[PDB]
Amino acid sequence: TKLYNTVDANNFYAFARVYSGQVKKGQKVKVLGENYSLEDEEDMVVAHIA
Amino acid sequence: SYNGIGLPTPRGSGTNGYVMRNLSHVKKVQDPSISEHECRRQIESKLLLYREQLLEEVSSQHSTDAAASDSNSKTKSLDEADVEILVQKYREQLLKELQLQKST
Amino acid sequence: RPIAHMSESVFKVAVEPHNPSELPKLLDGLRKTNKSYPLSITKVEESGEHTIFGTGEMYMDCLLYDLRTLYSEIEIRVSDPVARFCETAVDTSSIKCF
Amino acid sequence: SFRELVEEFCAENSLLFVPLRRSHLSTGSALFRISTQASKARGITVYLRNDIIWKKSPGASEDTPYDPIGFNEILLMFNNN
Amino acid sequence: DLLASRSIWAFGPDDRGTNILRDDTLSTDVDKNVLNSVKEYIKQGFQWGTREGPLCDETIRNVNFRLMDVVLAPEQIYRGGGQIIPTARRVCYSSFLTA
Repeated sequence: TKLYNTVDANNFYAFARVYSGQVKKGQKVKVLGENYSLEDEEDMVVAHIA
Repeated sequence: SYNGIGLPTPRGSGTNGYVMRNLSHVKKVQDPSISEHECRRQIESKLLLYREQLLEEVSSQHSTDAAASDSNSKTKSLDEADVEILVQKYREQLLKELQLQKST
Repeated sequence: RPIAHMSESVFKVAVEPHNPSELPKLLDGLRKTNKSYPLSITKVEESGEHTIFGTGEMYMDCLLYDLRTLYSEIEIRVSDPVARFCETAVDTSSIKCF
Repeated sequence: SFRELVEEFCAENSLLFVPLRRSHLSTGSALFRISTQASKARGITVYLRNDIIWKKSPGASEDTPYDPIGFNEILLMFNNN
Repeated sequence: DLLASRSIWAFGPDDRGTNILRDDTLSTDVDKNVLNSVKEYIKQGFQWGTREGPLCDETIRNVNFRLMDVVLAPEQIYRGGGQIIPTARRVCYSSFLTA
């Protein structure tokens, strides 16, 4: 729900609440946008977790 | 230097700045009645659905009466005779609209 | 579900770079700003100028401070603030429209 | 304008012009989705800039650039399936 | 009233919007399947029209677009959603301006 500035304004930290499962660094996750649905599947973006 | 009035610095001019206020500034129906007719026919349709609800209530009363007779499910009172009395009400409202047009 | 905020933006300010040679950094700056402020609504008009929507004047002040200093260290020309309008109808349609 | 041009062109070819309520992260333009029919697995995502329709390869990241597409390319890819 | 209360199609623009898409097609319409076919993409046209106002490029508030009459004779082949959305947007604009 939030993005936070690093000490230098270069990258953002995503503030997330893990509702289920487990997460490890380097994991492959799929990011869903605000209007991702069965109609709009193009809001998906594959990303790693640094 | 204040509200767009004044010079940036008094140095360089023969003055001291000191801007003053001017002290003399002058501060000074609907044409296509077809819409109403369509609304009238639509409220007639709302009354039609209301009487269909009343007919459904009468059908429930008939089902209860038939169940009581059996003692001595859900059924329908009138499948199609309601359409004839509906056409009668259509004639009635057409007479109403004719009378209203004559009155105007 | 997307967040249901407690207020709308209804406070518009138009910005542009001081010199158009540094237009791309402002665009990246606006992107970063849009990331960091949830009710900020960065929009681009037909004229090419960029508008920003914020909750109030303090909101826009902090937003423009971050835009100038934090994200895109350039200098920008900020227009006077203006409200966000809406249109409505007060009387029934005069004629049928097809 | 060109927007009405593409609108009536999609109207002629019996397609569906759906506005995706999104804006491009880099250019800020509105994104649109054109579907051939109720079959939604095949759908073209396109944005409009300087009177040329811009397309993205399926499965590509956002930072990847947008390649051009034409009316005849759209019809060729929509008539063979 | 009853039929008007049952005829609420959608809110525009999007959910939580302050516009109501209503339809008063006089009933007596055999083409109910046709009407329900064209409704699913007249909804999108109504949302598009009420999101981007004709008076200025802005949202519309506190207005119901009660549909009056729709006429379409041929079969479903000629009913293209993209062919009819601009018509819905334009008629919404024109009705709003006349109001």
